[PDB]
Amino acid sequence: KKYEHVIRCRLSKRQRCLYDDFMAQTTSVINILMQLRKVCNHPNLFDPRPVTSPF
Amino acid sequence: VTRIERIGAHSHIRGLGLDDALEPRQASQGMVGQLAARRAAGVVLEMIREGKIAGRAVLIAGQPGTGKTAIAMGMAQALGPDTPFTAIAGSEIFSLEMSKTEALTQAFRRSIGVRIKEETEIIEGEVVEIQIDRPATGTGSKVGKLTLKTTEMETIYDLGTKMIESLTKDKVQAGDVITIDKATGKISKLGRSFTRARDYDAMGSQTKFVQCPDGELQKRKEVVHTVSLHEIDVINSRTQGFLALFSGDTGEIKSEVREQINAKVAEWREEGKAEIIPGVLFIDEVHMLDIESFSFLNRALESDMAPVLIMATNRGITRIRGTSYQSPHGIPIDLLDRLLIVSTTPYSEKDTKQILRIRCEEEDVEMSEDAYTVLTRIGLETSLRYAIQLITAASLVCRKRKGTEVQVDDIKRVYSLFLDESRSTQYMKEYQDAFLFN
Amino acid sequence: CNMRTQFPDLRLIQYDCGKLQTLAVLLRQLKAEGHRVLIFTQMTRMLDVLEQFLTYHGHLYLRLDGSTRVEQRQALMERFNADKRIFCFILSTRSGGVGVNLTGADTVVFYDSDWNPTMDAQAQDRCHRIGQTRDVHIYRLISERTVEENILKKA
Amino acid sequence: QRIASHSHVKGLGLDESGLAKQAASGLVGQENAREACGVIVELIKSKKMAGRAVLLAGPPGTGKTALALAIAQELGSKVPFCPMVGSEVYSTEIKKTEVLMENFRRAIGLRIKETKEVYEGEVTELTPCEISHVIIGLKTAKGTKQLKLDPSIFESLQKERVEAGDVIYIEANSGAVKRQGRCDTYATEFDLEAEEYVPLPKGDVHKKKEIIQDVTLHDLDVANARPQGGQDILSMMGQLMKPKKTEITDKLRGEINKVVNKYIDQGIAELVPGVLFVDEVHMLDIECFTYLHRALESSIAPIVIFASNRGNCVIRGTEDITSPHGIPLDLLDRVMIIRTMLYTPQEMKQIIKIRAQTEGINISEEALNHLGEIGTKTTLRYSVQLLTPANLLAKINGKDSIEKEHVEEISELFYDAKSSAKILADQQDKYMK
Ligand SMILES: Nc1ncnc2c1ncn2[C@@H]1O[C@H](COP(=O)(O)OP(=O)(O)O)[C@@H](O)[C@H]1O
Ligand SMILES: Nc1ncnc2c1ncn2[C@@H]1O[C@H](COP(=O)(O)OP(=O)(O)O)[C@@H](O)[C@H]1O
Ligand SMILES: [Mg+2]
Repeated sequence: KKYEHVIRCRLSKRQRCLYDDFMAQTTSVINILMQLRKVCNHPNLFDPRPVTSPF
Repeated sequence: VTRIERIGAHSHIRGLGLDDALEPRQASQGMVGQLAARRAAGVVLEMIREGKIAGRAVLIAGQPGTGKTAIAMGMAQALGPDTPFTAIAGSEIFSLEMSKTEALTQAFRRSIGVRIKEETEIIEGEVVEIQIDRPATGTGSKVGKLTLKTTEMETIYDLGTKMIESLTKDKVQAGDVITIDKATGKISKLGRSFTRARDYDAMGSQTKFVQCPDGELQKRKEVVHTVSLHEIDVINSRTQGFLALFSGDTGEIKSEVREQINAKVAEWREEGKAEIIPGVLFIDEVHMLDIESFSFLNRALESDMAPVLIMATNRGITRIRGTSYQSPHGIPIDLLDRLLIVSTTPYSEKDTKQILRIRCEEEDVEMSEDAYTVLTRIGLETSLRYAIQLITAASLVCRKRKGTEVQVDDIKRVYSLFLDESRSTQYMKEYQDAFLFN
Repeated sequence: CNMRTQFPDLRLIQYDCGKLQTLAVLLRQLKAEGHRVLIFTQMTRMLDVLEQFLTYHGHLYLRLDGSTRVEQRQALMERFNADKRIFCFILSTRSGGVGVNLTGADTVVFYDSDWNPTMDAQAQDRCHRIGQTRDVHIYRLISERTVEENILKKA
Repeated sequence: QRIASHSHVKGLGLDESGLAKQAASGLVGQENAREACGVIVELIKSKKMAGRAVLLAGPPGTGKTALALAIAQELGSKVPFCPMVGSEVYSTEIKKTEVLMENFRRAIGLRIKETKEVYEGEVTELTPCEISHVIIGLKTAKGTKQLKLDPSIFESLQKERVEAGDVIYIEANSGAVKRQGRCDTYATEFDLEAEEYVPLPKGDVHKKKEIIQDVTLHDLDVANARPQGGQDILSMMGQLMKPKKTEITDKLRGEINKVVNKYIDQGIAELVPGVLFVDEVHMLDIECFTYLHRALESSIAPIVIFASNRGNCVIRGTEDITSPHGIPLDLLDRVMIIRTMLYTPQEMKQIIKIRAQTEGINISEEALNHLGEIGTKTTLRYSVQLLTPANLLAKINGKDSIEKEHVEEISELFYDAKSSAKILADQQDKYMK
């Protein structure tokens, strides 16, 4: 036999900020759709947290 | 056998002795009387435990011998070791290695604890068999195999080169109950499940065994690391900071380092990596601080990393050190406006007798009722500390004459042998010319 | 070294994505109960982030990202079916063809949902096919109040 | 987040015309002072004048530090704001004038563009080349590259114990080599290896990243006065043998000024003049004020805000010279004085309500009136500080709000400065000294 489960997950603060920024940039729909999918996947797909070093 | 900690001045104080409503009991946890001051101390203790308001200052003011330091020690004992409690004297901030402001900053940041909680995979088991094969000559790859056992499991592990080196360094043998952390590879031996072979010589007396661990082999355990802000500052100031944590010799830490550390701790708190554990800094005899130290306190209490500050002073209207200004408690009015003051009232006869009884119970001294009455009269006439000292003195005198209970005669003997301040001053007046100056 | 350069904490990878936390919980439960997991995602960069997360958490994994050579695919399949240590097998839904026989696992986790339910069905049948002797559980992760709810509704 | 003394101050509460709203951004009164501080904020944002000094003068409790922090909040986190207390110039390591100069340079910030060169990949070959250089081969998910690196980098790699199969990070600018772990592909070979595994890098072997760095002039001065960038034995020796601060010379500061001007001309740097704040200025001595004369007359200096609550007081370091704020008249001639006034009871009630809201405390109208009455006598600070204990009392008694009985009980438990002074005066013979 097989069973199917659907699990709901919440967004982090960075994910929420990126999603809101893109939804504000909405006002093409396909590009916004892809960016929102990437945000929901992981914000590191856009820019990783920097490695900080002295100047 | 006597531990390093013995019967001191405040050894009988186990807490403030309050109930759920912060109502002070008459005699509980060593504290007797001082009901209003103990209630205020309990309110302050609840404020400390909540840990939400930074830079709160409380001043315990009263006559000498009224229990200011007793209340501070009761607060410290009621807080518990989880919350930092830095107790220093006012004179300690005057240092030849660092500025007064630097010493005050270090005192503040020793009273804030940073706690990091992480989960790690842990292997704890009894070593059954360990085999290590190494090349006879020259550099080569060591190959090994390790068998670990619990009450319900037994797994054979193939070992890598670095784990082989770690096991060799730790000298792990069969029957040793060892703990292995998978990430760091650290191995800690915690006992032997059984003895080694008897036929071996020069082995020494075998110690007691340790029962084999139960449950699964690879568990997951929570590791908690707690340091203060001062420790972080010291280990980040310079490479030798870890040694400066023990030798002192920290110098003056740059403000840039402290600002960076504050920012990083805030980031950890926002990200849930670390929790901040605000504590208390207790400056006993705060009147020894000068005007510059008070001015620094004024603005240093306005930071969000500041702990709760508790001061004790027995000064009235006194000159502020470093100035020619008379102020209440020896403290400038600008700092006195930033703090709540807790007054301690003098003790009555029954409170004095109860304190003497608690002290005798702490020192394991048996005393008669008449001796208690005489000692209470002396304590009321002279001071509480003199009666407290005469407790032990009379105990020793009674033990010298092969007695069991301290009588009035022993108290009279120690009253004759040892003098208080008043009688000493009288006898010095009687022979004023013999003493050197004035 | 610590005073000379600072790298982002590997913990912050999971902290920045709720999906990663939920998947960590699910994978810990699955490893506790003694199962093997297939993780399907539409993006190879998501495969990289999953590699980082799994290596941080200690889950051994194999990878087939659709750019691997064909001769390596059969070797990876045989290794995964033969090796019991490999906890997870991250895969891309659009890749693998139909010739992959992943009956070794018993759990499939869809990191993100495809617009076409046929691709998800093929990903499931990669493990639910004939000759498989364990119950198969399918876990789908969806972000609340996001586009993924629309994707699931369309599917 | 813990609640501090100024946590409610979010801005100056000014309108578009520069006038001060009565209650806004956590500020209740001081409309004239707030308008003056808005003018000062515009001056700081202009980035044209140098060494302009402002003195916030008034009795304690009149929100001088609140106004300074409001200026800081109005400027933003980009503009440097260095808060210092007058007692901090008395260091046992460097002279007081050096401390003042260091805080002056700390107030001037510099946003500089930098490019980072990164070598990141799994090590496949580590071949020494006889002083012995190293030839290294790095592979990623995108390709492979062979590099020849300096002997210092080889020594760093040896110190990191980098061997074939390890994932490493090299920063070409600083020569900083970090070994991150054994590659994930080898995590199955053994069962107990005592290693931390790391995935293969998914970019290129050689990367260039451009980032914005926030630094100050003081940071450059320190980096050039106690150097630690050479990674040689002499730098370690100097760090270990001479850890104390030093009196940085004017020559080093001139060289750093030239370097920063060259950077700005190249277009890769932006200057943020920033603000220095000295809170307890009266704690400075006459030497510090005399130095501050010339320091403020400098064309490099930032905008300095001073605060003082002293009246006609003797200047520290002098025998009996008395000046209006503890500040010699020469320095007072170089400052713009902002006057803060005492608060009316209505303003006291407003501030108490704002602080109660900030601390998450519900207070009844009767309790609020009683606490404002308590603050009319005693001080505003004392009245504000009774909020948390009263909340704790209400919580103990099971009430979710503060009533007048709780305020009365707290005021009975805790004395103020005047009540304690009365007690001390009544019992002067019993207290020490
Ligand atoms: N209320 C009290 N209950 C119990 N012991 C007390 C109390 N007050 C004072 N003592 C004891 O009396 C001794 C002297 O009191 P102390 O707190 O040193 O006075 P001060 O406030 O002048 O420092 C201490 O050993 C203390 O334990
Ligand atoms: N105008 C105001 N509005 C709101 N709160 C104020 C105001 N002025 C002062 N306060 C509060 O009163 C307290 C005293 O302010 P502070 O700046 O320390 O006084 P001063 O600097 O004059 O000694 C601070 O906690 C501050 O938050
Ligand atoms: Mg004391």
